[PDB]
Amino acid sequence: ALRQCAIYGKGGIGKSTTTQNLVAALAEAGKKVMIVGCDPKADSTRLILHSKAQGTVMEMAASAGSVEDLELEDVLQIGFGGVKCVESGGPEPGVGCAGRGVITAINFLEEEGAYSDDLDFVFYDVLGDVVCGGFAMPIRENKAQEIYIVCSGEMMAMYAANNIAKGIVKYAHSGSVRLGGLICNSRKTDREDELIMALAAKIGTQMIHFVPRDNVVQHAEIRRMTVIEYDPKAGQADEYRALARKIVDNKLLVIPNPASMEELEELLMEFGIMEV
Amino acid sequence: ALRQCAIYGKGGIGKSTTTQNLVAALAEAGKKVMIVGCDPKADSTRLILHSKAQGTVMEMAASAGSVEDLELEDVLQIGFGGVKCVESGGPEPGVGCAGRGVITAINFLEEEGAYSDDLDFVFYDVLGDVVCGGFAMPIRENKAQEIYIVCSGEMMAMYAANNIAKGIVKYAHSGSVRLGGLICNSRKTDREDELIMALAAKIGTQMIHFVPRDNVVQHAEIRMTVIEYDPKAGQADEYRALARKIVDNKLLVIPNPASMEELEELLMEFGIME
Ligand SMILES: Nc1ncnc2c1ncn2[C@@H]1O[C@H](COP(=O)(O)OP(=O)(O)O)[C@@H](O)[C@H]1O
Ligand SMILES: Nc1ncnc2c1ncn2[C@@H]1O[C@H](COP(=O)(O)OP(=O)(O)O)[C@@H](O)[C@H]1O
Ligand code: SF4
Ligand SMILES: [Mg+2]
Ligand SMILES: [Mg+2]
Repeated sequence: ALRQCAIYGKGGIGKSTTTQNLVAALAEAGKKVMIVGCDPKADSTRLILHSKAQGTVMEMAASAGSVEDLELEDVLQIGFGGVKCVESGGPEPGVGCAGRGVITAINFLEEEGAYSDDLDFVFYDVLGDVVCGGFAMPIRENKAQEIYIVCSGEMMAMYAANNIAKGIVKYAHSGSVRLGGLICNSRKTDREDELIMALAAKIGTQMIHFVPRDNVVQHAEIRRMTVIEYDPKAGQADEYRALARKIVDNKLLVIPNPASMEELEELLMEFGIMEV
Repeated sequence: ALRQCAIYGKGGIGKSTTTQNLVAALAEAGKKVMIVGCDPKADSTRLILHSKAQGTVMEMAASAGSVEDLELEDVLQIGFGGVKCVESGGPEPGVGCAGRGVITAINFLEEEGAYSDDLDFVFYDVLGDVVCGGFAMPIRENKAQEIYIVCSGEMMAMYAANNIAKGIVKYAHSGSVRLGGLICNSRKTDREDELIMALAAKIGTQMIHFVPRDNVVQHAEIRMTVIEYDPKAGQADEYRALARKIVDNKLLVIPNPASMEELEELLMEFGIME
């Protein structure tokens, strides 16, 4: 019954906002969820916890002088709707591999039995600008069976989405990691929904949901909360509830067929975003 | 006499568009300069060479089966104003280290003595979303002495800029790597220039130049630089102004990175409601 998911996409695309909000809607519906932050920015749990930034696995390990000396209560926190929160963290910029905290955190959580019997979902919020090291680990090491990619009608967001799809293809034989769909997080661009639906069709997936751009998100976040908590009656709260419901009901889990750079350019040219 | 510089920033911020134009202005002023593309997107030399994509060091090494069997001739290309072009490349997504092409490329260029006697400048165009592996090598291994950052008024662009600064601090005692300044690449946001000038002041650097958002860039790219397409355009003078400012630069500091709270404080002060 436990379903392990990962939310990938380029930086600033809306992974943390989307994940925390959809998870808050899952908790609201009685689902037991854990969010594991896998982005060195380390603010993937702040809307669930109402914190400035949660102490990461790496910070606690460095403070303690060992990962082995740590216990679950050093790294795991319960927030809104009983959602469990862990933040991997990463080394300081310029030092080691930026994704090494992801490997450390996931192995620690497994060893400590953080993946309890009552848990219905686990969501990894993963940096997607590069798909290597610890960032590729949820895919490569079969940790997240359902991948959802947050993207937009921008080339860099589509390129990043297509690269994550390549990673899934590479490890398709190794486990049961599959692409569940694309989540279009609106940038208020004309034909954006059509472009992402076409990109989804081209690579053998679906655009599971279109998330509109809404200022209520900024209003909730400035108060360190999800829209679900800040204004449960807001239109945007229903958008996150619909996304959460569609992920729960999703049965389309595929080995994608990534597009070439020429094909990505062809799509953007067709939907007006690019010149010939 | 050779000065080695590096241009950092988040993906899609404009790194490749800025670099190929400031270097073009250096070449037209008689400077001998080489661009080493350190981004897996591998379209960092695309415009100066007037190509769709230059054959990367990784592709050529993979094609040859070894770096030892690789030649300088089929990795280095001369484009506009005699500018030398090298594209590092990277492995396939999900595989190895995304920055591996950078280590391979820089070590190959050194061994082949691509850093010739006549060369005045070397500009590394580095991916800045992560500061590790090959992307941190020009800083960590003292390859580029002058660092510069293309950013915008967006949180993720400023956050990226601040981490590059942290990387410079970490290796300040290991070599002579320093921060030269910030380059604001306009997203047509009100008070965006003030925000980047403030971020620069906060971390002990300068906003060396403000690059406006211009459609002439798209007109040139549809596959050459602005200085090649329309040297008389207003935008061509913008990059010329930047080039003058990097040679005339001596403000190369050990930065004082801001906290996340300080980055938020800056955005809250200048940033405007959508
Ligand atoms: N649907 C949305 N409507 C409005 N603002 C949004 C929406 N989704 C994300 N944002 C905003 O976009 C910015 C970046 O989002 P974030 O979730 O932190 O991205 P990521 O985790 O992918 O780096 C934040 O300022 C956030 O408030
Ligand atoms: N000053 C500018 N004016 C207009 N378009 C620009 C400007 N700078 C960059 N661009 C555009 O922004 C996009 C991304 O820029 P690029 O240099 O490829 O980014 P990066 O190398 O940082 O990923 C391209 O479509 C490019 O044409
Ligand atoms: S594998 Fe990825 S995250 Fe790790 S050092 Fe290389 S580029 Fe950085
Ligand atoms: Mg995030
Ligand atoms: Mg580039």
